[PDB]
Amino acid sequence: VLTESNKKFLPFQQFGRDIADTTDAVRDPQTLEILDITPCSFGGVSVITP
Amino acid sequence: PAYTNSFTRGVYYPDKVFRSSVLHS
Ligand SMILES: *[C@@H]1O[C@H](CO)[C@@H](O)[C@H](O)[C@H]1NC(C)=O
Ligand SMILES: *[C@@H]1O[C@H](CO)[C@@H](O)[C@H](O)[C@H]1NC(C)=O
Repeated sequence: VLTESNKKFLPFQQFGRDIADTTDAVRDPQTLEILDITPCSFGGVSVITP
Repeated sequence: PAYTNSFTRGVYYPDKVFRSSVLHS
């Protein structure tokens, strides 16, 4: 999921690998804006019965 | 001649990657 971000990259930097060498922020090559990246959704399903 | 000590000079950015508040080797 691409969302807005508040972090400020250096002028020559492109993307971020802060934790575990995983990309989470990518500079837009056109508008020169930084967009956050996050996987959309995943999880389990539980059923409650009496 | 006349060799000179270079204490902590000659370090650059190895990659075009943003990292904040993390120690990287
Ligand atoms: C790329 O082109 C668009 C449309 O002309 C313009 O709005 C944008 O500023 C340009 N970006 C760069 C980095 O030149
Ligand atoms: C530079 O090299 C000489 C010998 O080639 C050595 O004696 C000297 O200690 C060196 N410089 C430094 C700052 O260690």
